[PDB]
Amino acid sequence: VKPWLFLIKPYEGESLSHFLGRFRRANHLSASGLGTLAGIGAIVARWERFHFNPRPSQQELEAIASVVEVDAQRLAQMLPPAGVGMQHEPIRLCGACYAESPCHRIEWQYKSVWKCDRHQLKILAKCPNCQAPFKMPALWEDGCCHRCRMPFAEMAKLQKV
RNA sequence: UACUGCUGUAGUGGCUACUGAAUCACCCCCGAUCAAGGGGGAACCCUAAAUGGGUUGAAAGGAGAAGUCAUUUAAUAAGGC
Ligand SMILES: [Zn+2]
Ligand SMILES: [Zn+2]
Repeated sequence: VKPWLFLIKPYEGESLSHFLGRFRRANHLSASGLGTLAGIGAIVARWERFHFNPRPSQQELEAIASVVEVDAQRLAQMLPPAGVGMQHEPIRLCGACYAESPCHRIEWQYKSVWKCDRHQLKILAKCPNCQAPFKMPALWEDGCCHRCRMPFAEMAKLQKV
């Protein structure tokens, strides 16, 4: 037998925040706990809210790669590519893309993205029924608005075309 | 993708202008303050006594200029290049 963890395979276009949240919820860890295990401290707790004041470094991502067992390049593929500007707030979601695959796309957080290219829908910045801003992607235990308990996949037919 | 209203000077701040008091070193009065001192008293000592004269709290100085660090505050940003 060899040391192991509840590994999670990353999605396509998922966020670093959402992937780390899924990794934590499948390992019953905590942001401080994940950081301490990785060896980088509370920096992880920062990444879950997209505060990349000092962009996630190559070392700070290799240390994560050692723990979550995902290749460092595959890790960088959930951060915005070098030079692309993202908004850490508000957290934005497309209902149809969540119904297709239950994840949060880092591409939704780009400053330049307002339309889902494969759904032709104006992506959502707040819950379309109760105007409740979405939580951090790592905090999505499941696909529902916290205040109104409306499933994320449902919101697809409330969001405008 | 930004976010707003539910807000009365209402609370709390800042700035300017005119104003209230002290404007002193023992006390009081008149005066200047980019200049200015003048006068009038008290107490004590000396002095028998003479505004006779004296005393009526002490210290220290290397400045200018330019950067930098630190702390705090505030605005902005979601990295910055
Ligand atoms: Zn979509
Ligand atoms: Zn809601």
